[PDB]
Parts: sequence; structure tokens; C-alpha cells
Amino acid sequence: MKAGIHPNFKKATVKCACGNEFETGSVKEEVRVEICSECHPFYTGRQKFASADGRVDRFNKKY
Amino acid sequence: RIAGVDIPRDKRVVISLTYIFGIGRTTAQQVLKEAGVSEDTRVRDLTEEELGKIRDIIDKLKVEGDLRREVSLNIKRLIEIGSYRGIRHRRG
Amino acid sequence: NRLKEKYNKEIAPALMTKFNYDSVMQVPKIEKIVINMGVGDAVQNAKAIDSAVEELTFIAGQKPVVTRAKKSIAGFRLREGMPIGAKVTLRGERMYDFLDKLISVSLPRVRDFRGVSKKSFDGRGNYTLGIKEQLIFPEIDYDKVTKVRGMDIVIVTTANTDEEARELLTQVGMPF
Amino acid sequence: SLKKGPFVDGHLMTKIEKLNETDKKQVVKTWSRRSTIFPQFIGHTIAVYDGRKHVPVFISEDMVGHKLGEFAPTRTY
RNA sequence: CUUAUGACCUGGGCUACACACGUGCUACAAUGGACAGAACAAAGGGCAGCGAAACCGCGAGGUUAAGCCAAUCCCACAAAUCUGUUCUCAGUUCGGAUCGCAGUCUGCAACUCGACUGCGUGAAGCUGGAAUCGCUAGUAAUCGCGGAUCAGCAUGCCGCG
Repeated sequence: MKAGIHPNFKKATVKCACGNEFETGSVKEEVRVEICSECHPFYTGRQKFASADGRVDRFNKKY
Repeated sequence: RIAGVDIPRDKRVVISLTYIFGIGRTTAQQVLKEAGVSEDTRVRDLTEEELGKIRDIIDKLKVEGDLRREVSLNIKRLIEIGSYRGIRHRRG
Repeated sequence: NRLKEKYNKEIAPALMTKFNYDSVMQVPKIEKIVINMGVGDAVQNAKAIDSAVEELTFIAGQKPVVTRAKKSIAGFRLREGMPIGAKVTLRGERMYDFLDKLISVSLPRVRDFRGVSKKSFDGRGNYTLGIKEQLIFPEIDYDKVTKVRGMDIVIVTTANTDEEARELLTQVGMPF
Repeated sequence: SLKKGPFVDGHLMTKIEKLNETDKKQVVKTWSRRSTIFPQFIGHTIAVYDGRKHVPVFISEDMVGHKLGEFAPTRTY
């Protein structure tokens, strides 16, 4: 590591709106986030909203 | 951001929310009424409570992420099934 | 840390037992992660070279290199020795921290992220990620962001085959 | 039609019922471009008179939301 | 010409546009945009026609139905305008065209083929070349209202304020 050519690395606690906390060596002392890995639906397996709205059309023969 | 897209910070919440596709005038006003923010506030001046309120409201409601795909699916369907309407679509 | 222990304790033993290797260190390892910019607009915007250099220093403290054209081209109005793009090589704790940040924020932060490309393998055991947005993860300062030129990430592994590299990435958490 | 019910010609509906009671078979010719496509139309390669000829068209599942005229062009160029 | 240059019917076309040009409407914004409150109208129509009032629906509109063959009742609560709140000079909280979906009036059926409403966007466009048009007083400019043709269709026509 060269002297002064790079910024100082600092351990930070990556936060999420859902409460998940992650730690990574970052320039910022802290990093606020809204959607972490688990917060994103794709990482939640079969997302409820997507799995519910992903049904194929039925011609709307209800009426 | 709330819907993954930045919003103007120096504008009222009502119109700041309209910049999100799928969330227009009526939808934005209804979301603001549900959140209880009075519709006269800056978005740069807010707190975690009413921020997460709108966030969860949007996550529960439809979003541009879903609309972009639904409209494209419908367009491709009506284009593939024949549908002289769809023929005009393809023609532009 | 948060990644080194997880790897050494879950990925190495499990993958070794799965692939029936004849030695401990025969397990494939992620050697490095190379980030390339490749901005070619420097011809029309001499200051564009400064762009993605101040951003790369924030993405990773390791300062990038001002790569220069090894060959001139008229179709692109190029001359040998002129700056093009930027290069960064992460080896050590830096690459682990970069992987952690990526998996934790960047991929989930993308709006329409679903089933990342599977054919991104180079055919030898290396993975490449094609980014087209310049503001993927929080260290990019959306406010200061003016251009949306994405990034090019190259993951290099000691894998001799693509299947074992795929298994390693999936066990690490690559959401294929 | 909004709540009065879907729209179809009586003769065409009778033909389709006769053809579906046993098995789907040869094209069902008709001049009723007005008729709206129903789920029963599926599998039947109906024909539409575009003014000078009959164009046989295989009605798939997703065709229920369109009319025969949408698949029977008239203008030429 | 005439068992066809005549006649019956389904469908199509009369509504296609790389185009150019007459007439009209809408726009490019701060004499402005959106929201809250308030006033004044003039003429004309009503019998398978006009339809109060009530309910439902953001909505176009739907249901029960009073009244009227009419100085009675209805169509039908005119808008510009004023007093307030709000935004701020930007291709914008301008314009709503093209546009996807969901609906309303009618009618056997708005798909070639009406209008209207809500949803989400939104360009062309920031005043427009020669040249050219109308206007001498309640005229110019401009805001609404009613009838003809009409099951359902008006930026055009007729008139009114």
C-alpha cells in the first residue's frame, strides 16, 4: 500500500431499512441503505407479491 | 430511493412522488393521505417514520418495476396474437 | 472479515467433499477481481478521464491507472499513448470487502435485478459482470453523479472448469 | 357490451357448438367479423371474409380478447 | 346500354399518405398553472319527446321517478370574472397530441369506424420566411349558451348573450 496515494480504509456498519446490519471495510464510516440482500425479493426465494401476481391470464370470464 | 429512483429534494412530496412511473397524481395523493403527511412538506425534510411508511406503502402497492414488465408483456402478447391493433403497434 | 471465515469454514470443506478432490488446496480460489472502465469518450471530453478516477478511488481506495491506447485507430480518432479507461486490481482484504459490499447492496439495490446472466462465463472458469449504471451502490454519491457510464468487473478464479466455478460462486452467494 | 354479456352471432354460435359437441373439425366459414372471440373459439380454425376471400385463422388461447376483424384486414397497399 | 350503363344482399371503400396547399381549433406560459369561496346571463327546444328530485359511481354516466304538449315543469347550478391558497422562469406543476390499460352515452355491432372519463407518461412546440388575412364601436379580441343533420356522432353552420 502506497503512502497517502489511497484514502484511509475504515470499518463501517452497513445498515438497512429493514434492520439488517452488514460490516465492510469502506471509505465512509457508516453507510445507510434501504434494500439489503434479504430485503430484495429475489433473495427471499419465491417472493409473495411476485408469486401472487405472476399468474397467467384467464380471459377474465368472471362476469 | 423509495422506488429505486431519485426524487427532487426541493419540491413538494406530491409532485416528487409523480416522477415515479406508475405513481401519478391520484396515486401519489392517495399514498400521502394514507401516510398522513398533509401533502405540504419537503422531501429533503422528513424523518424515518414517515419515510418507512411511504416505503412500505409502495412495496405493498404496484411500482414501476412491475408496470414496466406488465405493459411490455401485454404489448408482446397483443402483437404476437395477430391483433390488427398489435399490427399497428408494430408498425408504429 | 465476515467473509474469510465463512469461506474457509463452509465453501472450502463442502466443495472439497462435493468434488472429491485429492488435496485440500485443490479447491478453486478467487484469485482477484479486476475493475475496468474503458471510457472511450476521452477523445471528445479530455476531462472525462478524470471521471471514473475520483469515483474509483471512493469505490476502492486503490487508485486506478490511466491506461493508454496501445494502438492508434482512425475510425475512433485515436493515437497511441492517449489515455483510455481505467484499471484496478483488488487482491487481499480489498477484494473480500468489495465482494461483501457488492452482494449486500449493489445487486439488491438494482431495480430490475432478476436472474443475473448465466452465460457471462469466459469458458475457462472466470466470471465477468457487465454494469451499465454508474451509481449502483452508495459510495458513488448520487448527488455528485453526473454521468451514468457503468462499470466492467472481472472475477478471476483458479477453477479449471466452469462447473466448479459456478458452484463456488453459488455457494458464495452469487444469485444466478 | 359492458354488462349485457359478450357478443356473438347465433348461427356462428350454433355452428361452433355443433362442431365442439363431438370434436373440432374443418374450418367454420362465416361473414360475422362483428363476433367477439370466446374460449369456445379455441382450436377452431375459423375463416373470416375480408371482402373478397376467406382467411382461415387458428384461434389460440389469447385470442379471446379480440375480434375477428382484428385478424381480417381490409385495406390493400 | 338493356338477362344490364337496370335491380336485391354480406362485406369493403367513401376515413390509406414519403406529400403540398386553403379554413378552423389547441399550444408554446407569469395578464401564467393547479386548488378553496362567490355573483350575473341572453336566446331556443320538449311527446315513444324533454326529463326535476333521490340513490350509486373520482368520472363520463346508470337505477326509481316528479313535472311538462309548456310565461307553469324541465333542459339548465353559464364560463370568462372577482376574493383567497400555492408554484416559480424550466421544455417547467406550460400544452395536452401520439400512446397502454380500464370504463361511460347510444346502437344487432364504435375492430377499417364517434365522442367522452380515470389511470401513467408525454413529445412537436419557447412566437414561427418571403408574403398574406379580418377589423373604424358595442366593431376588434375573447368566454360561455341553445338548435339544425341526429339511435350515437361538430374545432364546421346557424343565432344569443
